[PDB]
Amino acid sequence: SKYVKLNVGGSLHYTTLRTLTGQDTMLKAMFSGRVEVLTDAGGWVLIDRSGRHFGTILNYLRDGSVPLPESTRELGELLGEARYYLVQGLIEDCQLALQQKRET
Ligand SMILES: [Cl-]
Repeated sequence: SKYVKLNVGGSLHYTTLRTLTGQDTMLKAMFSGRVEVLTDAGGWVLIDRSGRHFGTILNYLRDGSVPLPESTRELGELLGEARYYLVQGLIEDCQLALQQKRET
């Protein structure tokens, strides 16, 4: 029940530590002391990424699955972040959803 507050490109998020370390992701690396992380005076963990889909990322780490968006752009936007945070399961789902739109 240890909590964490993240500032993802101006997007403010509150989440638990277990969620951030529940899967083998780059976020798990941050909150286990394997990579240098920057924090402001407010105690917010700063991340230089768009937080547009970050809530969706947290849902995947938390629940293990999430309903994906419909448009090819948003799937692309989500896929980009899933790749940045190294969330293997979500990247695959986004890839399958994208190839399904290509058919056709
Ligand atoms: Cl579309």
